This record gives sequence, C-alpha cells and structure tokens, in this order.
Amino acid sequence: EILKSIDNEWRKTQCMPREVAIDVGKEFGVATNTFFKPPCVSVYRCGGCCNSEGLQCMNTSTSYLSKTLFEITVPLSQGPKPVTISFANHTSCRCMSK
Amino acid sequence: TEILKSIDNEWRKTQCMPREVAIDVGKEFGVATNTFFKPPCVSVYRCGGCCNSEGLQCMNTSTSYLSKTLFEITVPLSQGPKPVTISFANHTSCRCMS
Amino acid sequence: PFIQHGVVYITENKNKTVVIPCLGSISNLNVSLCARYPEKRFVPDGNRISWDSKKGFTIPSYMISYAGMVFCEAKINDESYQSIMYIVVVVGYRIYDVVLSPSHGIELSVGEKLVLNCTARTELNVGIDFNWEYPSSKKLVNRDLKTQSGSEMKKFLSTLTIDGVTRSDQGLYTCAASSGLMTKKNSTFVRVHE
Amino acid sequence: GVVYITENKNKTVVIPCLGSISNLNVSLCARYPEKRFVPDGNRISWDSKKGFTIPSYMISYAGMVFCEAQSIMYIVVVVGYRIYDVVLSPSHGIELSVGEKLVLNCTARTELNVGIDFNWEYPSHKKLVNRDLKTSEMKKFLSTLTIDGVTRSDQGLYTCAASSGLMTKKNSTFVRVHE
Ligand SMILES: *[C@@H]1O[C@H](CO)[C@@H](O[C@@H]2O[C@H](CO)[C@@H](O[C@@H]3O[C@H](CO)[C@@H](O)[C@H](O)[C@@H]3O)[C@H](O)[C@H]2NC(C)=O)[C@H](O)[C@H]1NC(C)=O
Ligand SMILES: *[C@@H]1O[C@H](CO)[C@@H](O[C@@H]2O[C@H](CO)[C@@H](O[C@@H]3O[C@H](CO)[C@@H](O)[C@H](O)[C@@H]3O)[C@H](O)[C@H]2NC(C)=O)[C@H](O)[C@H]1NC(C)=O
Ligand SMILES: *[C@@H]1O[C@H](CO)[C@@H](O[C@@H]2O[C@H](CO)[C@@H](O[C@@H]3O[C@H](CO)[C@@H](O)[C@H](O)[C@@H]3O)[C@H](O)[C@H]2NC(C)=O)[C@H](O)[C@H]1NC(C)=O
Ligand SMILES: *[C@@H]1O[C@H](CO)[C@@H](O[C@@H]2O[C@H](CO)[C@@H](O[C@@H]3O[C@H](CO)[C@@H](O)[C@H](O)[C@@H]3O)[C@H](O)[C@H]2NC(C)=O)[C@H](O)[C@H]1NC(C)=O
Ligand SMILES: *[C@H]1O[C@H](CO)[C@@H](O[C@@H]2O[C@H](CO)[C@@H](O[C@@H]3O[C@H](CO)[C@@H](O)[C@H](O)[C@@H]3O)[C@H](O)[C@H]2NC(C)=O)[C@H](O)[C@H]1NC(C)=O
Ligand SMILES: *[C@@H]1O[C@H](CO)[C@@H](O[C@@H]2O[C@H](CO)[C@@H](O)[C@H](O)[C@H]2NC(C)=O)[C@H](O)[C@H]1NC(C)=O
Ligand SMILES: *[C@@H]1O[C@H](CO)[C@@H](O[C@@H]2O[C@H](CO)[C@@H](O)[C@H](O)[C@H]2NC(C)=O)[C@H](O)[C@H]1NC(C)=O
Ligand SMILES: *[C@@H]1O[C@H](CO)[C@@H](O)[C@H](O)[C@H]1NC(C)=O
Ligand SMILES: *[C@@H]1O[C@H](CO)[C@@H](O)[C@H](O)[C@H]1NC(C)=O
Ligand SMILES: [Cs+]
Repeated sequence: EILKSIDNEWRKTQCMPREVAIDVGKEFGVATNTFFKPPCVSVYRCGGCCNSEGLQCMNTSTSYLSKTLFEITVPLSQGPKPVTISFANHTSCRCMSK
Repeated sequence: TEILKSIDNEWRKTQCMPREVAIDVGKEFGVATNTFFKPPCVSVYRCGGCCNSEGLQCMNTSTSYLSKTLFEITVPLSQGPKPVTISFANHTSCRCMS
Repeated sequence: PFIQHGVVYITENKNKTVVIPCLGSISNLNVSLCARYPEKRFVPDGNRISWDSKKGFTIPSYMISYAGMVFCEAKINDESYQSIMYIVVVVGYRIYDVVLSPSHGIELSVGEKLVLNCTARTELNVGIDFNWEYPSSKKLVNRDLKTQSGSEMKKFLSTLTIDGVTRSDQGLYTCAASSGLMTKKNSTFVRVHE
Repeated sequence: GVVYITENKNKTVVIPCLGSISNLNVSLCARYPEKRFVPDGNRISWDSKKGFTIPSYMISYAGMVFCEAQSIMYIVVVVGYRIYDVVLSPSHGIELSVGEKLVLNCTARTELNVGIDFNWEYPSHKKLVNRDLKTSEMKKFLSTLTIDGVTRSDQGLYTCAASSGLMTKKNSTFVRVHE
C-alpha cells in the first residue's frame, strides 16, 4: 500500500514513446516569416525519466509519418498551400548515456 | 476532403489541454543540494499543446493538488531513503492566454 | 443552403468585426457559427453577432481568433447543414521601428569589410520582407531573433556584408522592412577612401 | 532496502536477499523496464548466505530490484562522488564598511550523480541559501552566504566546504571590515 503508489509513479514515468505536440516550423528550422496551419502535429516521441543522471531517454527505432497541412507565407504573397512533410514517430526507447 | 479529415485531426490532437507528463521533482524548486529523489519523477497532468497565434501560451485556469509519497536520499549516506510527502500541481483546465 | 475550403483573415484588433462569407439561398435561415479547437458555437444575439445571408456571418474577431477553423451551420427540419471550412489566419502588420547598426559615421579604407545590421521590431504574427538600396555593383543574410517572453514583439535581422569595399561603395545605404501592409526604412551614409 | 551502484560498472554488486533454504532457486527482477536475471553459474549467482550477486551494469538502469523464488524491494542508487573544484566569488580583496551587505558565492563543480552538502566557517545574522545550477559532464552547486549589514566582528576568514559523501574540497577568503 505504502509502496503500491511509488511503483505506480515509476511505471508511469518510465522512458517510453509518448504523444506530444511538435511545432512544425521549429522542428525544421523554418524561417518564422512562414506560417504553418496547424502550427503543430501529433506524433510520438521518447520521453520520461531515467534513474541515473547522464542517462537520457532516446529512440532506438523510428517510423516516419507523412502528414499534410497548410503553409502561409507572410507578407501575404498567396493563400495557404498544401504541403506534405514527414515527421519522426519514435516506436521504441531506451535510457542511454552520452 | 480526405486531406481536410486529417488536418482537423492534427488540430484536435494538438490543442491546448491538460496532458500527462513526467515532472522531475528535484527541479520543481527548493530542493536541498544534498538530496536525490526516488523516483526522480512523478506523473501529473499539465497544460500543453499549441495555440494558433504567437505570444499566446497554453496556461492552466484551474488547479487541483495531489499528495504523493516518495523516497528521498540524502548525502552523506548517514541514513537510508526516507519517505517524504509532497504536493504537486495537477492542472484540470487550460486556455490559450496572452 | 449555402452557395473546397476558404480563409478568414483576422486583425487581432480586439473590437473590429470579421465576416465569414457563408452565403445563403434562403434569407430566412437560422445560422450558427462553429469554431475549433476547442469547440465553440456562436449564435446571433441580434446585436454584435449576426447573419445577413447576403453578406454572411458577422462576429467580433476576438471570439474566434483562438480557432484553427470555422464554419457556418444551419438546421432545417431535424437535419443540419454546414458550409465549407474556413481556415483562420491571425496576421499582424505593425512595424515599430527599423534601425541600422552601425547607424552613422561609417568610414572604411579600400579593402576593408563592411558589415551593416538592419533590425526590425514588430508586433506578433508579422512576417518581414527586407529590401536594400546601395551604390552600384554584397551578401545579404536574413534571420529571426529571439525576443520575449511577455515582450509583445518580434525581432527581425538583415545583415549586409561587403567583403573588401571599393571607392564605388561610398554612398547611401537604405534598409526597408515590409510586413505586407506597412513599410518602414532607415539609412546611413558610408564613406570610403584610399 | 537500498543498493548502491558505483563507478566501476563491471564490478559486481550484491543484493542481500538472505535465504532460509540454501537450496533455493532465486531470480532477480528489475524495473522499469521489467527484466529477470537468472544465475548462470558464472557471473550471476545466489549464495543464500550472501544474497544475489550480479554485475552492476545489468541493473544500473533500474529504479528498483528484488529477489524472487518475493523479498523486500530494494531502491537502486547510482552515486558519484568526484568534486572538481570549489570556488569563492568574490575570491579576494573583499573590503566593507560597517553596515555594508556581504554576499559570498560558493560554487562546487562535480561529476554526475553527485549530491553536495555545504558547510561554512566564519568569525563568531548570516543567512545561507543553497541551490542547483543548470548546465558538460558536470553538475554545478551554489551556496550563497549573506550578511545583511556587517560589523567589525565579521572581519576574518570565511571558509566554504563541499562534501559529496566520500570527498570534500573547500576554499576560503579573508574579509576585511573597517570603521
Ligand atoms: C531517432 O529519432 C531521430 C528523429 O527525432 C532520428 O534523427 C533524425 O534522423 C534523420 C535521418 O537519419 C535526420 O535527417 C537529416 O536531416 C539533416 C538536416 O537536419 C540532414 O543533414 C540529413 O541529410 C538528413 O536529412 C534528422 O536530422 C535526425 N534528427 C535529428 C538529428 O535530431 C534518428 O534517426 C532516430 N534514431 C534511431 C536509432 O531510431
Ligand atoms: C507512432 O508510434 C506510436 C507509438 O509507438 C504507435 O502507436 C502504437 O500503435 C501500435 C499499433 O496499433 C499499438 O500496438 C498495439 O499494442 C496493443 C497492446 O496495447 C496490442 O494489443 C495491439 O495488437 C497492437 O499491437 C501500440 O499500442 C501503439 N503504441 C503506443 C505506445 O501507444 C503508432 O504506430 C505510430 N503512430 C501512428 C499514427 O502511426
Ligand atoms: C496554475 O498552476 C500553477 C502551478 O502549476 C499555480 O501556480 C501556483 O500558485 C500557488 C498559489 O496558489 C503558489 O503557491 C506557492 O506556495 C509556496 C509555499 O508552499 C510559496 O513559496 C509561493 O510563494 C506560492 O505562494 C505556487 O508557487 C504556484 N506554483 C508555481 C511554482 O508557479 C497556479 O495557481 C495555477 N493557476 C491557475 C489559475 O489555476
Ligand atoms: C488531474 O488532472 C486530470 C486532467 O485534468 C484530471 O482528470 C479528470 O478527472 C475527472 C474526475 O475528477 C474526470 O471527470 C470525469 O469525466 C468523465 C468523462 O470524461 C465523467 O464520466 C465523470 O462523471 C467525470 O466528470 C475527467 O474525465 C478527468 N480528465 C482526464 C481523464 O484527463 C484529474 O481530475 C486531476 N486529478 C485530480 C485528483 O483532481
Ligand atoms: C580555490 O581553490 C581552487 C581549487 O579548489 C583554486 O583553483 C584554481 O583553479 C584555476 C583553474 O585551474 C587555476 O587557474 C590557472 O590558470 C593558469 C593558466 O596558465 C595556470 O596557473 C593553471 O593552468 C590554472 O588553470 C588557479 O590557478 C587555481 N587557484 C588559484 C590560486 O588561482 C581556486 O583558484 C581557489 N580560489 C581562490 C582561493 O581564489
Ligand atoms: C532610424 O534610426 C534612428 C535611430 O538610429 C531612429 O531615430 C529615433 O527616432 C525617434 C523619433 O522618430 C526618436 O525619438 C529617437 O530618439 C531616435 N533615436 C535616435 C538615436 O536618434 C529612427 O526612428 C529610425 N527610423 C525608423 C523609421 O525607424
Ligand atoms: C552569486 O550568485 C548569484 C546567482 O548567480 C548572483 O545573483 C545575480 O547577480 C547578478 C549581478 O549582480 C545579477 O545580474 C543577477 O540578476 C543575479 N541573479 C540572481 C538569481 O539573483 C550573484 O551576483 C552572485 N554573487 C557574486 C558576488 O558573485
Ligand atoms: C468595442 O466597440 C464597440 C463598437 O463596435 C463598442 O460599442 C463597445 O463598447 C466596445 N467594447 C467594449 C469594451 O465595451
Ligand atoms: C549584428 O547583429 C547581431 C545580432 O544582434 C550581433 O551579434 C552583431 O554584433 C551585430 N553587428 C553589429 C555591427 O551591430
Ligand atoms: Cs511562424
């Protein structure tokens, strides 16, 4: 009981793939006079806490997802055009050193 | 159509809302330089996601607080890990605010 | 009931209204406006929020500026119908200042390296186009500068570089910054000698 | 219980799962992720008198471990101890008028997995404030001494010591006060 919850805290916080909202513009170093709609995409990324320091939760295998969204480029030259972009979707993670 | 379907799905999945994250206890302020926490992290919900304007940031509009119990290792190893009770913020609603 | 997808440009001005062109065939049609995400529904209150059928749905831009997309929706006898989705786009345009560094007294010997920074400070949701003027035949490098937080500005940099100048490079150097609806510029005289 | 892992990661570590029946088939579970380690007769064993013996590098990832045939959970703890330097800022020439505010920073730089205890010495209204500094295989610790309005008696040697558990480095500086 006293130890039931603690084990639950570990389990829930372990290194593993997690749904995050990735900012498209930043992920590809896109000039910010160029707007993405939506600005973000949902993908899974490795996250959580390792039990030593200098051990970081990293991806050991990655799938890639084609996603389509719209791109505005300001100062308004045109309306929004559809662009297809591939984002990393981590499928497995491990606490590794660096 | 088929393109519109997914785009709407990207928005929905990336909207400002409470999300499960792993919070590093020590870094959440006021921790004695001689303490390690075990586990280092706790699972709580925090406001996250993407707003559709800049300068606007996903923030919490109401917060519950969770008592959680974990262990604290001190230095030197005079004693063993001792149980500590700590309260962490658990965001229960969010809004894109400036 | 409504005449692939559209676009709504919002001023972000917290009191000017915006019109979604959900045109109507039946001028006596009960239209609501849905926005997402999160999901909201706005009904005409007879005052600020209305639907003219000839114009479309009229609503204060601040009520839907959070949203990714909006659309008109009407019910007729237990069945509801939607217009085309409109993409919401909060653009800004306000340029505070455009400033050259160095700003004056620039003096080079022939063969020395000229470096001119042009910094533009703007409100949020702005994109900047830089345009230079200089004496006749220079590398340009534009980029974004980090700024905030809570500071309500964006910061843009354009850097002019001449690798080893010549007597012909003496003259007026002008940097202009354009947001789409507004242009501010600055200048400085560069002197060169042997 | 607690299991301390050291820098020598090939060096073996012993989880003290004591046995009543010296002929007991014991496995070692670690989490998370979940792993189970069986004695291979070589590196990995269980002596009943000692407990379960395993190369520390096999379980250094884990939050906790336990013997199973279950024993009590053991908390896993990777610990460093190496302190690189301890440095005072300002470090010298400190000179105050009576009533002037003294502020002394003590910065300790250490290897990873280190915890620091600070201890000061000073002449006989001194406030201490310890905290962690962000960072590069290092950790950075700060301890700030503050005297809100000094007096003649505060003139003397100020010593900051940093302890990791197995190692202590210190530094000092003379503070002069005049009137
Ligand atoms: C784990 O996931 C990461 C992505 O989060 C993977 O790293 C990425 O790998 C791709 C291709 O290996 C890199 O694409 C490259 O982009 C650079 C320009 O940024 C270009 O120089 C290359 O030609 C290529 O187009 C991408 O940069 C990189 N992301 C980084 C560096 O953060 C990685 O492959 C995954 N690892 C495993 C083992 O699953
Ligand atoms: C990007 O990565 C995520 C996470 O790795 C992927 O989500 C994963 O989808 C697979 C395939 O459906 C799921 O596997 C399933 O596991 C359950 C047990 O819970 C099993 O009963 C099913 O038969 C199936 O094998 C998996 O749950 C899920 N992973 C996680 C951690 O959520 C996904 O493939 C990728 N995202 C997209 C949109 O492609
Ligand atoms: C959104 O959630 C944040 C936390 O994620 C809330 O901020 C917190 O507000 C409380 C006051 O209700 C602060 O309490 C603090 O108490 C400590 C002593 O225990 C004291 O040192 C502080 O001066 C303060 O009084 C707390 O610091 C603060 N959390 C942090 C670290 O920012 C906030 O209330 C939530 N907002 C809404 C509208 O729900
Ligand atoms: C920590 O934050 C999370 C996320 O904000 C909170 O989760 C929410 O917990 C409440 C229960 O107090 C759930 O409300 C329930 O909603 C369901 C339908 O969604 C309904 O059937 C129930 O009658 C009730 O209204 C809510 O769903 C849930 N949201 C989730 C899953 O994220 C949680 O309350 C916070 N922790 C504490 C102790 O307050
Ligand atoms: C307090 O004690 C520490 C050690 O715990 C003193 O260490 C200082 O370390 C620095 C960096 O290594 C030394 O700097 C030196 O720079 C020159 C470059 O040619 C050369 O002498 C060495 O290669 C070294 O890098 C520094 O000399 C050394 N201590 C002194 C006396 O300056 C720290 O300085 C002490 N703080 C005090 C008492 O102010
Ligand atoms: C060009 O640059 C100069 C600064 O180098 C700007 O000059 C400022 O102008 C305002 C009034 O317009 C004064 O209140 C400031 O004191 C001026 N600063 C200096 C140092 O003189 C000028 O604003 C710039 N031009 C534009 C269009 O931004
Ligand atoms: C001791 O360390 C603290 C934290 O780094 C220093 O506090 C800063 O002081 C500088 C200069 O006065 C300020 O610009 C910062 O805003 C301060 N930061 C904080 C968090 O207070 C302090 O200066 C250091 N003391 C000495 C003498 O080195
Ligand atoms: C905003 O402008 C309207 C006119 O369109 C005005 O009637 C109203 O008072 C203003 N909003 C506020 C702050 O009440
Ligand atoms: C040009 O701008 C950058 C970024 O602000 C700065 O580092 C550099 O010093 C600037 N050059 C001049 C001449 O001001
Ligand atoms: Cs942008």
